[PDB]
Amino acid sequence: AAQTNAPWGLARISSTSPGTSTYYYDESAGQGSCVYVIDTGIEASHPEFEGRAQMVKTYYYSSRDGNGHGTHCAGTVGSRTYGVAKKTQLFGVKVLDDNGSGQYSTIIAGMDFVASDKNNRNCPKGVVASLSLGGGYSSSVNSAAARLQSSGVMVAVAAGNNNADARNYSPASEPSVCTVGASDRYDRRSSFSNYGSVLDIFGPGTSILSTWIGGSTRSISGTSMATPHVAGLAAYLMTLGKTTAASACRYIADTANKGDLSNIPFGTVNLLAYNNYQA
Repeated sequence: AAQTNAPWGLARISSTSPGTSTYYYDESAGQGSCVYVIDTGIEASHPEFEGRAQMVKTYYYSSRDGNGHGTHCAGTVGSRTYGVAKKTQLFGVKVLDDNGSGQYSTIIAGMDFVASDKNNRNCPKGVVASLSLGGGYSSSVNSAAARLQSSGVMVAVAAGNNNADARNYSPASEPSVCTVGASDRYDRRSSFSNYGSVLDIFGPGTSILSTWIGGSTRSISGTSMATPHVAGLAAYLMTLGKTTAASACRYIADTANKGDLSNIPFGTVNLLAYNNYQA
């Protein structure tokens, strides 16, 4: 299939070269997969989700995304226009309050919830979690991400926006999950993107257009924006039978665009998420 005039990140993840505007993807589109967006929530009513999004858990007085961040990332995972995996099921897990912050304990609880909640859901193609959040290093936060991954969920987390080594951040520094750096539309590492050996993969992260609350749209930058690209790509590749939850991160790394990014410090992978789609 082809989405013309797609946001630059969707185009990028289906192209070997920057600057294109068409998103090429297999029509299966992640149908049969599920992606938990662990974030400020999801405005499930946004038309762009075509009813494929729902709130499943909140850690605050409301399930409403009163911030936008989580609606934005769900949109990049799976909205009709802004989404990588345009037929996936989205489940919202509100671990961040409307100011976008959440205690470590709450984020850990949210991941343990997904590990269990997926057994109540129909996801024949597999289960992804997209974690656009982070804080300082935390062994317990890391372990939570590792459990979620162990439980059979492809976990993707943001490297963090500190222009620093991601080893000092969690869950970015958990080895067993897919830690995602940000690139911009000129195939430069995003100026804010963390880096380091713990990074597994880069995705579009700078000026990413997606859904916003109020049924609106906006463009935001952050590794938190690159993360849902990789999660949607995993859900897409899982639906296509090309990889599994346990292997999707490595599979995406293996099949990535290699060496195309600039300002990747030595010791950090130079790999850009790519769907290798062929009409």
